[PDB]
Amino acid sequence: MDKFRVQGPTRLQGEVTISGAKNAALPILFAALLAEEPVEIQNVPKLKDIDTTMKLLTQLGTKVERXGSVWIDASNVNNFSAPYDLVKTMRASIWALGPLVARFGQGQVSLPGGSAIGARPVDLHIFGLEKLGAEIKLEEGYVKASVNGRLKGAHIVMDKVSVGATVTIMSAATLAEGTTIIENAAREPEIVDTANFLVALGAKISGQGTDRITIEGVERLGGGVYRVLPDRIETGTFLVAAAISGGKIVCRNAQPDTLDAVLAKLREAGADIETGEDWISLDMHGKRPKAVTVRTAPHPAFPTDMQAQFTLLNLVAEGTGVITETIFENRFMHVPELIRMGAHAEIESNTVICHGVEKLSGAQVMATDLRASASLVLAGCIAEGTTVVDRIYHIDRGYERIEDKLRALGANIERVKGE
Amino acid sequence: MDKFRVQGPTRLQGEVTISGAKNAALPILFAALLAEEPVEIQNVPKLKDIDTTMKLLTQLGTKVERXGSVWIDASNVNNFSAPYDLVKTMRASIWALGPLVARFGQGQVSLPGGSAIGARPVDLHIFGLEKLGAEIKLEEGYVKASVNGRLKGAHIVMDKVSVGATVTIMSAATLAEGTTIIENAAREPEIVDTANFLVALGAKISGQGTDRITIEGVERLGGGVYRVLPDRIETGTFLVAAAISGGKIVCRNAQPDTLDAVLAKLREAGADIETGEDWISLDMHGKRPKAVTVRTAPHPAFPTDMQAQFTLLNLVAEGTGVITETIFENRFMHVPELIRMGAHAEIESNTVICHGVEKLSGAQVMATDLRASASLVLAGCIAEGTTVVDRIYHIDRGYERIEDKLRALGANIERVKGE
Amino acid sequence: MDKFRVQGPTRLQGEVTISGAKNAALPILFAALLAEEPVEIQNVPKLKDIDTTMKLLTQLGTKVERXGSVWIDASNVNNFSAPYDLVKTMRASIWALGPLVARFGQGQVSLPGGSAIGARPVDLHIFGLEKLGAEIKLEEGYVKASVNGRLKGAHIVMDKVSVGATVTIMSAATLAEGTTIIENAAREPEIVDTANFLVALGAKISGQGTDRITIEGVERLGGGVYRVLPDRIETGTFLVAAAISGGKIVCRNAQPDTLDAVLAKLREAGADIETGEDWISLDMHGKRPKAVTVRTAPHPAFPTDMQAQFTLLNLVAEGTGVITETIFENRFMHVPELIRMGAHAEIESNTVICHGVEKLSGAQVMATDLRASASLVLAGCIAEGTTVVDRIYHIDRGYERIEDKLRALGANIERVKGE
Amino acid sequence: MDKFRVQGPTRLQGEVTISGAKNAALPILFAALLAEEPVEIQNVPKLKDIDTTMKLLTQLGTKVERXGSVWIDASNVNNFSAPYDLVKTMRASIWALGPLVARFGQGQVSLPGGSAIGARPVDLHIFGLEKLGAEIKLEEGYVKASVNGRLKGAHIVMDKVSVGATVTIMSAATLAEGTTIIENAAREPEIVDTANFLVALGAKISGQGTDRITIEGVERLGGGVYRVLPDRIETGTFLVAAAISGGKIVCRNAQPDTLDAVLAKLREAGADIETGEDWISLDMHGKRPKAVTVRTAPHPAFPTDMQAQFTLLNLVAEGTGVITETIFENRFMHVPELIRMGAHAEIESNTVICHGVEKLSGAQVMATDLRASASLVLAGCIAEGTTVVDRIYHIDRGYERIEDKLRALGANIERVKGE
Ligand SMILES: C=C(O[C@H]1[C@H](O)[C@@H](CO)O[C@H](OP(=O)(O)OP(=O)(O)OC[C@H]2O[C@@H](n3ccc(=O)[nH]c3=O)[C@H](O)[C@@H]2O)[C@@H]1NC(C)=O)C(=O)O
Ligand SMILES: C=C(O[C@H]1[C@H](O)[C@@H](CO)O[C@H](OP(=O)(O)OP(=O)(O)OC[C@H]2O[C@@H](n3ccc(=O)[nH]c3=O)[C@H](O)[C@@H]2O)[C@@H]1NC(C)=O)C(=O)O
Ligand SMILES: C=C(O[C@H]1[C@H](O)[C@@H](CO)O[C@H](OP(=O)(O)OP(=O)(O)OC[C@H]2O[C@@H](n3ccc(=O)[nH]c3=O)[C@H](O)[C@@H]2O)[C@@H]1NC(C)=O)C(=O)O
Ligand SMILES: C=C(O[C@H]1[C@H](O)[C@@H](CO)O[C@H](OP(=O)(O)OP(=O)(O)OC[C@H]2O[C@@H](n3ccc(=O)[nH]c3=O)[C@H](O)[C@@H]2O)[C@@H]1NC(C)=O)C(=O)O
Repeated sequence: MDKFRVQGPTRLQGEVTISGAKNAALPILFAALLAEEPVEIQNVPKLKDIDTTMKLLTQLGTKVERXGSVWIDASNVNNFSAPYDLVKTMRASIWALGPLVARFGQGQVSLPGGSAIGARPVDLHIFGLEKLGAEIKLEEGYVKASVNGRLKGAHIVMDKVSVGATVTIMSAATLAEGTTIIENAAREPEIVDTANFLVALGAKISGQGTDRITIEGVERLGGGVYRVLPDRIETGTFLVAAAISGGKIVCRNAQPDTLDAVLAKLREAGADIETGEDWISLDMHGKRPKAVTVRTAPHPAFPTDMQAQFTLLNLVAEGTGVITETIFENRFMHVPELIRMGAHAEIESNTVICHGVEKLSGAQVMATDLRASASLVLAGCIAEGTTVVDRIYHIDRGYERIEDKLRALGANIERVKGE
Repeated sequence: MDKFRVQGPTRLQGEVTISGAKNAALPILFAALLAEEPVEIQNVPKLKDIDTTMKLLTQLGTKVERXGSVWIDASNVNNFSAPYDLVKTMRASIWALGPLVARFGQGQVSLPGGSAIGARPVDLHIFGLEKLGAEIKLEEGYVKASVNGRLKGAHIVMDKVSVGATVTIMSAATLAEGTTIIENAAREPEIVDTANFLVALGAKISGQGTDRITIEGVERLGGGVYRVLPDRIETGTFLVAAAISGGKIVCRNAQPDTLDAVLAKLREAGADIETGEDWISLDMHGKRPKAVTVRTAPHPAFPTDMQAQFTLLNLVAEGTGVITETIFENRFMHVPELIRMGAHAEIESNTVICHGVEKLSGAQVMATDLRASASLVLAGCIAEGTTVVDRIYHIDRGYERIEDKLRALGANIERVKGE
Repeated sequence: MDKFRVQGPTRLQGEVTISGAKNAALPILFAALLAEEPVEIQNVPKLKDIDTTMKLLTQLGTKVERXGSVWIDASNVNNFSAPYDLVKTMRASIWALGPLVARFGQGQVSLPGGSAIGARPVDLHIFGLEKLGAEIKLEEGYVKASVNGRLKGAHIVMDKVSVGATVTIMSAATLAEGTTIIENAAREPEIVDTANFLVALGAKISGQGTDRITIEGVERLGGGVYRVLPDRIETGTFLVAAAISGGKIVCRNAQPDTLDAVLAKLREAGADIETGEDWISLDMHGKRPKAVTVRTAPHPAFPTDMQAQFTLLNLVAEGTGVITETIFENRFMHVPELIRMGAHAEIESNTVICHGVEKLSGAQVMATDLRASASLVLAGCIAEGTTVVDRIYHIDRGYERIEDKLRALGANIERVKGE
Repeated sequence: MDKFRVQGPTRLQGEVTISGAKNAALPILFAALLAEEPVEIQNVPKLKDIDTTMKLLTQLGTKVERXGSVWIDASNVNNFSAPYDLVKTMRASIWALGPLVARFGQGQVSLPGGSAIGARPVDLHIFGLEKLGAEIKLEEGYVKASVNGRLKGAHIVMDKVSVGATVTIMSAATLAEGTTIIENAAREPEIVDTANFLVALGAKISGQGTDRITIEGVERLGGGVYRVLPDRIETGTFLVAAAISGGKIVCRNAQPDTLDAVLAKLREAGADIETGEDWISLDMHGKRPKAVTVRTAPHPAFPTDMQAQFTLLNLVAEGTGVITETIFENRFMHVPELIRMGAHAEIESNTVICHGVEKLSGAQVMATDLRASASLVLAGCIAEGTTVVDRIYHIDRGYERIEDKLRALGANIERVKGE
């Protein structure tokens, strides 16, 4: 069991080049199951979930290889199932269902169980596919979708704003018979990116980025080349790294308009921010951050994927900060760990009341989930002494060589084994 | 203290002509304060809040008169305060602050207190105005806004989706210097309608209806004519009226695209729905409704203003219905009253678990707020016997002579005094 | 519509003699319906609810008269129903059901509708009576109970801790055949007082004050004399009055052991407290209170009836105070009103985050419920200038001559009309 | 990674002998650190946490050994710290802090991090120890307690009911100077058992079992023998086993009065229950269970440790069952897993709405915590086909060879490896 040994404090400054978005690459890779012709996806980060995805696709009969790009040839998909073994390691596997039933009339994916940050049901994915004409049956833990011929467009109103269900329904609808409308669709940048990818293959989609998406089905989708957009969560993570360590940083290969909420909050924390077409610079001028109030919600509001990072920022900020999480019911696992490092906080239902302290103390902590692990590593960077973050494999799920990029910013970090 | 005597059951059927939206006419009436020339607002419903608004505007030195339209001449606005006496009867008065400070550099409005359905703070309106350059102070219960010269455009990210704050900021921004961007803005049809009204006066606005509104300030706004859009909640209320009484109805002067969530839910309840350019028909074919699941949220999701009405529908429906209110913290006051009529429900935090019964029993109940009073009246129409709904003055706030429109559908309803 | 016009600031100091507990007097007065012989209840406060109760009792055929005591003669009961008109003014009327069905085999009470501070169902009262053998029906909004002969003892486990339901079940059980056991009973001081009252009439009760109450039914209860214990909420209210005005007070005719949580919280706020056998003294030594954290819960935890008062204390205290209400879902109505007076707070689900300020500003505010009204009045006492608390009739429901007692502490208060 | 392969459906019937309470043995074993003379604890179950506890004690310089009993000689404790590597595997280790600082004036325990079912802070333990005079510092993740001389009795009011904090405070108070009073103490049967154990060593404690515990400190505690009470949760687990499989079972070595809430709920589910002095019999007479409503809360209310089990019972019961969890914020992890087996449920905040189905389908599921793992195993016993419960090491924490006991009841179970 790998761990990260961090010695602080250290001001983090310099530059970092943002990788392609984990959450755009994933839905795109699955959307590729719709392509009857070779597809090249560019700027795909090297993450654990990308590997698991390539594995799942290959197991479906797809020809896959990668480097900076991932080349896909799904012309001969001949297997339509995602076994429990793979699904249990990556719930995103659920995104295989829509494309498979939409193009081949069938698909079986193991129903994901519970997740670290919440129950995370997939009822909206199922609801959507059923509205498109698919028949869904659950047997032996497998959601089994089927349709005789082509799915049929339908006007669907979402009971909840869901990034995942939006991707599933929008993706399957591209090969449906007629027009599909997704009312109360997720507006996240990754939805836009996945939509534009599908359109690149020959799909007809409009409204991506708004509350209502309109898809006009076609008989088939071809191939092509598409470059994934910048990872806004990675970008925010590094901006937070500078913001909490009195440093300065410039993020290259970034897309500023995907982060208005985060940037505005960073400015309120006292950060001096400047943005360009493809870059963002943040300078704390050696100042300690000011406490801010945050409420997560669907894009363009403050993103839940930056919540643990801002929880850390408030814990070392001057003043009382309040963090309200409205997306996932169990996403405060980093709090108890930060408390071990000397932080002061109280959890009241889905809100964390933070009382910032001058400095944290190095201690042994445990990563419980992707964003939580990144926060613990950042905490280790600014804490006094040695911090050992156990189970950092979590971090390898959504950050490409975070270790090197942090070191390049002045961090004293070492990856160690010792199970 | 007026009351409503309703005798049932009665299958409600026929037609109704939807009035102009209460929640579009109000923000527009206040936005009119920005007009330097005569303005005519058409299709304005005759509601208690419209009367209070006319008095408030008059008290600001505005010349006001009405019938179907409301004619406004705010060329000579010479007073800039909204007193506690008026604000305490209508919190919407808060909408006078932005236009006043934007056009005259000053404005004072009594800070609204607690509301029946929630604390409903206005911190976001104040925040927005401050971001536009206004200096805000609270003294003696009055929020006093001021700015030296014109307000200045700014990029504002909303910590919460707010219909009211969106109106305040968007309205004030039309006269600000430069460009204003509202990130995570409310998307309600009434926001769209208010934006279009401001545009008709000469304002420059785009993005209304999406989560990002862009306003380019101008030196001043003129006058003109604008017709308020159909009231979607009144429409939904009457559609429910037929849906729960096994009836049929046709709503005239309606705008179907403002009710996708509501219509979708009525179909799930078993309703046969048809829509035209400006009309909506619903036929229950004598059926008892089927229990549905609802979760209120910002437009285009299911609206909180239809929540009590659907709570009623589920309480007389087949099966177990679940209603989750995420907008207001005290909007279940109709439940205890419906329970007095034989309904079976349990409140669990912000969710109501409903167990539909065949028929309700007439009983004496108390209206506590606008939408709940409408639900109790509808309940009276379908319950067995006589139902007396006390304090129906609440209903005259958002419905234009509802007993008449209901009587034309076959309701045995009478307005009595007896304090 | 009476109001309290209060001039501040004024330090509150001196002495106050605590009246009998409103919440002990009420359940005992209803318990008296079980008495076949004359009963005298001493130390009964003069409150609106006592008058409504004496009114309801008289209406049942009981002979009632009062002064310091209330003399009851229920040897004859010629009517067994509590009308809607009365119940609507006092939900506590529900307590007439149990004694009536237990002694006469019949009784009916109008099902209470919604309450200002919550839905407050009475399902547990009904459940308990049904477990004791009563048949319950709901017709025309009335709860109708009946039993052929005597009720029979049962082992009942309460799904939730309820003061009211514990009173109903314990009271009815006294005339039941056999032994009754109430598991997970409320342990409030008033339950202990009502049990001791019943025992004085000849009932056999043990465990009152613990989570399991054992009642041994007897054929009939006689008469007697019983003194109601001191009102702990009135006591806490006056202690807070001193704590938030830098004052020093001595509460006479008090019972310290019923207020451990409150006293401990006041000490944490910086109050110097001393207690005797029947008195409590509190001295703030001119200090501003220190913010505290509070979580309401069943006795002996911090009581929800002191929640609004402590919210006020935190809003004028030094630091960040947190109030969490777990009993009633709508008991923060005082917050929006205090905010009108310059307080700073945010409500997050069932928790209020307070940011204490130096001085409040006098303003026009509205009382919404009993404890809230008392808090607004205290706020007026320490605020700068003139505060007008509308609808103070709410305060006359549970405070005997609060105006006089406050004036005797130095308050500049005046009860004015002017509707 | 061990797993359980279960084959269903198999009716569970027969007998089981209840082991000593896991949650009584643990606090007692730590309380033993106060004993200056040899102690023998009887009826201690063989569980993972007991082993970890013996390791921790041993490492403090304690002489420990076991079989049915555990013999402790803590006369020579020479080390006062519980390392991170031990506490990370068992947060109950926190219970070493109080005894150590109370008897030796010092002690340091690694502050526990996050837990599977919630953040579970220990702020109340620290608060209590500080009130007893201990100085608490946090450094490098270790909570360091110290006091010069002996702790001093104090009147402590818990602003939340905590089993753990109650144990910590009550344990340390036994050696304190003077009288300590714990207001709003936990009333769990294990608190009673731990208090009687301390009393057996020479401590002076009264009130155990009520919301107020009084402890009179003494100079030192001797040795002795004490038998741990029956495990009510294990008992409840096996009673549910029979109740959901239409079986009949008898639990030996049980203590009925510790399960009033659970038995009452089982009867409501249709179970025929009889109890003796030390046994409990439950017969379902081949009937399918009836859906019940549950709300966890401090003893004697329904226990949170039986919540997952009852979630299961409702998922295979007739009707709609509602489970509300008020103790831990993340204890619904079993729901997603049961859903994979064909169950129908929706999670609404802290409530689960269940829609019972006839039969579950065997599938691969994952144990997430102790009670959840037991629930999944039981589900496997009644499900149709093969069920594989991964990570059953969780079950070995609180159940002594559950495999054998279930098999003795007719279950087709087998522990397999295969990582
Ligand atoms: C957790 C991460 O990323 C997450 C990110 O937090 C969320 C929210 O923006 O959207 C993606 O998941 P997701 O698709 O499961 O998110 P959502 O579907 O939007 O879930 C939002 C809310 O809806 C609920 N939900 C979702 C689907 C459904 O059928 N039913 C349902 O009730 C969720 O359980 C939650 O209560 C990202 N993952 C990918 C692979 O695209 C991370 O990388 O750190
Ligand atoms: C209640 C009615 O209508 C309401 C309707 O329910 C709501 C929601 O769609 O939007 C209008 O009020 P509103 O402007 O106060 O609504 P919002 O601002 O959107 O409030 C939404 C949520 O944000 C909160 N909120 C709002 C403003 C602010 O500064 N801060 C804040 O925290 C609210 O208290 C609530 O928790 C309608 N009223 C008018 C006059 O336009 C009705 O007619 O029955
Ligand atoms: C509100 C006041 O006093 C109240 C005090 O707050 C509460 C709590 O201690 O106990 C008395 O009411 P109560 O009898 O209605 O209180 P409870 O029954 O204990 O209610 C507690 C919780 O249980 C719920 N509840 C109660 C009864 C029932 O059948 N079902 C149920 O769900 C409540 O709605 C609430 O969510 C006092 N009133 C009298 C007349 O004795 C006041 O005087 O200011
Ligand atoms: C989880 C198990 O058992 C648990 C059982 O659920 C709970 C509740 O009855 O009481 C014991 O834990 P515990 O001591 O941590 O329980 P509690 O202290 O009572 O916690 C109750 C509530 O108070 C909170 N809490 C507790 C202590 C504190 O200092 N602060 C605090 O906020 C908790 O996080 C929770 O929100 C049992 N464990 C042992 C080893 O005795 C199990 O065996 O499955």
